[PDB]
Amino acid sequence: GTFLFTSESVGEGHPDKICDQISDAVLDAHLQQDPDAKVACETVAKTGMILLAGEITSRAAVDYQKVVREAVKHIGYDDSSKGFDYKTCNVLVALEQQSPDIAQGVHLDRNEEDIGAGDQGLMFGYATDETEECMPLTIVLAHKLNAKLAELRRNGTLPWLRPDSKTQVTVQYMQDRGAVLPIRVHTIVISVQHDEEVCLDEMRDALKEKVIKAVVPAKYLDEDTIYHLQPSGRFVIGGPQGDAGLTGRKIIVDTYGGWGAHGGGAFSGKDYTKVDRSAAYAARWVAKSLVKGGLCRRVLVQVSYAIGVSHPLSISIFHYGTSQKSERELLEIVKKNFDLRPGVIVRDLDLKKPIYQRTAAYGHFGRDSFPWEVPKKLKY
Amino acid sequence: GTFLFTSESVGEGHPDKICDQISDAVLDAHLQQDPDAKVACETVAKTGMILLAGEITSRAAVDYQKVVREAVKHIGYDDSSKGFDYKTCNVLVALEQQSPDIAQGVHLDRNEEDIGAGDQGLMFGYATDETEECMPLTIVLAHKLNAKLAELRRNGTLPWLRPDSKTQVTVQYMQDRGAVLPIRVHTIVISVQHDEEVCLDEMRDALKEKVIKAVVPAKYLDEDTIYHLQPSGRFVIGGPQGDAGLTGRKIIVDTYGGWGAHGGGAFSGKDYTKVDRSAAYAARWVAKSLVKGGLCRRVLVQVSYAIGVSHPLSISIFHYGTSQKSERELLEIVKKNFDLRPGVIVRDLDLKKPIYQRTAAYGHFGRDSFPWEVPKKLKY
Ligand SMILES: C[S@@+](CC[C@H](N)C(=O)[O-])C[C@H]1O[C@@H](n2cnc3c(N)ncnc32)[C@H](O)[C@@H]1O
Ligand SMILES: C[S@@+](CC[C@H](N)C(=O)[O-])C[C@H]1O[C@@H](n2cnc3c(N)ncnc32)[C@H](O)[C@@H]1O
Ligand SMILES: Cc1cc(=O)n2nc(-c3ccccc3)c(-c3ccccc3)c2[nH]1
Ligand SMILES: Cc1cc(=O)n2nc(-c3ccccc3)c(-c3ccccc3)c2[nH]1
Ligand SMILES: [Cl-]
Ligand SMILES: [Cl-]
Repeated sequence: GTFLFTSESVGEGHPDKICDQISDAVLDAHLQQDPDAKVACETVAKTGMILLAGEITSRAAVDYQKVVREAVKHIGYDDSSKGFDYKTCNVLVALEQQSPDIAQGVHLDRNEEDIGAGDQGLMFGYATDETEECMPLTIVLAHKLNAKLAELRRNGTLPWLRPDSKTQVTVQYMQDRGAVLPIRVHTIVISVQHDEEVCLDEMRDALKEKVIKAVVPAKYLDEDTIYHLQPSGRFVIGGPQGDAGLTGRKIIVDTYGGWGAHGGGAFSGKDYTKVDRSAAYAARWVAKSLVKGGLCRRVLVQVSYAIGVSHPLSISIFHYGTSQKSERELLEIVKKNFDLRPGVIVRDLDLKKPIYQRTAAYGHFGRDSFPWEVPKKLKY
Repeated sequence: GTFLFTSESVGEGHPDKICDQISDAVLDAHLQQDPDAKVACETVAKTGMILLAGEITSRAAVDYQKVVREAVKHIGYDDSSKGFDYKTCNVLVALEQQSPDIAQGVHLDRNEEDIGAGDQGLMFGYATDETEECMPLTIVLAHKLNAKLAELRRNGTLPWLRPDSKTQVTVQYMQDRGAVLPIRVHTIVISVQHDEEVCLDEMRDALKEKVIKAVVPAKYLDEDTIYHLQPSGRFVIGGPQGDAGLTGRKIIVDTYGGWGAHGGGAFSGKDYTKVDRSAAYAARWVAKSLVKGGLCRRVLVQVSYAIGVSHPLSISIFHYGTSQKSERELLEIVKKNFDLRPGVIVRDLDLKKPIYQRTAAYGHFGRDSFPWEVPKKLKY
């Protein structure tokens, strides 16, 4: 009755994640001056280059050079020896206004609560009682391994570390009436960019003793656990120099690590009218509210929209057999307790607030008591 | 016992899809000259611009200007009046060699069958008996609606159409012992870029009569079906001018439309050593082989890899309760019948062949009898 499941995460200096963080730094900079900014900011990263491309209509006056370079500085790319330097990279901007055709169909001359969805699309929310924060253990552990690397880099105890990292965790689970119960960690992968002087053995020993053991409870690690630590053997070239980055290329890291489902939309760089983000956050909030409210142990919520239409076109609930109530009954509870129009989600989840850069590494869910992580008390 | 499920698709001129097609045109151009080319080609599109960014190590001599412009011509963006013109757009190139650190850890001095995975990651394959091609009806219909638009554009019967389109289909399903049975179409969305002269009523009438009715069987359409046709009211600005495009931003359209699961990796622009593509294709092949072999009605397969390691780190099977055999037994059948090392997948699925641009619109799965769509006869 057991099975394996694998999830991955990446660090703050992973090139795709750099782009997500820059896109959300730009969004936050606009929102600080104009809470109603319309933002659709993609970031592209390659050796020596950050390019911003997309559509922004905003009353803000934003210094893109400063916003980009400060985000890169925070990540830790501050010297040519590391492969990338915020002080001296190229920042290119190809930003236009939002299409007037979109604007007129979505939000122009519309009451805020009745704004249309900014696009069509589908979105999912997921929650699992296997951890207190209602997230899959595989992805929680993967994120925490990347966060530990950044901590040990920033505090100087492993000064050979660089910002670009990836981790991957495979857990053996037991089925339990539709819920899932973690048993043990089967395999861990860690790859992290490093300086030219440190040797493989020093790195592998540190990754096991100072990273894995500082993150993963010993009860999950045993004589059979497989470790792939610096499996490529050499990772000196990294960041955008090693691999181009783009916004919205870590959408599974951003969400549930392969569990649940995904509708395809990226989060970073987008204001609340883009339901790819706001409705996914709302669907997480619904799912977590159902689990924390004791109605389910595990649940998947789908919603979908049409551009220009406020109310979702469809709402669906799948409880994996982990509720006494039928999925039909849960759907009625959701419809009674939640209003998933984007112009209402924005009020419930406070989505004009410039907190987005904080969401753009280590997953958008399961951390920090963001509004979508605070369950709603359900009436039924 | 019924539920709704929604999937979307996009057309050939959708800006993200333009990028996927260009990335795969570049891959094919390299493979035509060098079957062992190492390609990681991202494309970015905005008003007037195609940018190629990434890493290519290849013996080919490729004229990027010609390859990009011919791909855009094929899509149909051939005039400033349409918002984009292959003849006169900017093509910018920021392509470097593959990182030598990656190369040495993945493929340098390695027997081809024993090449390492080109990255870590997780990948899923899915199949459902609800259609002959073993794909979800929601996404099949969504793709076919986009293909119908392109057909009517290219044959001149709706000459106001432009290449950028999106569609979305919501189907009401019945559960059936873990399998799913489509009942009816609940809602259809179509948005398509159009010329300045055609009016909304002419467009909505054509979309219903000449597009939907030519694609969706009447048995699925009834008095309750909801139609959102040109719901934004105006879509003259389109293509990259309306919305930036990037490679790998339609990964759910490329796969299963929200059904099954996704590991996060993009397909387009990548040679066979990038398991994001090859192992997802192999996992589809496994899933479809299990369904066509009569072992399951519906199945999800996960695999995962570490950079530099040939064999998958994990393999998992979930049959939704649609097999008499346990998931454990199915996993043993898979392990006996398939070798999911990338250096073996390449031989089984013929992944050096330059057929990739054909995969880059209308989904990678369920069409055209590609090798991953031809089931393997299973021995057990
Ligand atoms: C392996 S690269 C993707 C393939 C790459 N584009 C190529 O040209 O082969 C994906 C990610 O792996 C990590 N990476 C880069 N160089 C690496 C190395 N030498 N060893 C291990 N991981 C590496 C970085 O996080 C990078 O963003
Ligand atoms: C709605 S746009 C995403 C939001 C956009 N970036 C913005 O600035 O608001 C996403 C896709 O919708 C389609 N689209 C563009 N303009 C549209 C319009 N006026 N009406 C409907 N769909 C449109 C195109 O396929 C485009 O790639
Ligand atoms: C026995 C059993 C009970 C169960 O409820 N589930 N759910 C999922 C699942 C579904 C979608 C996304 C991620 C996980 C799976 C599964 C396990 C291994 C590989 C693939 C899927 C599963 N396997
Ligand atoms: C009753 C029933 C039986 C069943 O086997 N499934 N599977 C899925 C599913 C799981 C992952 C991805 C896509 C679909 C769902 C479902 C339905 C509506 C919304 C969300 C999920 C479902 N609902
Ligand atoms: Cl990556
Ligand atoms: Cl889109």
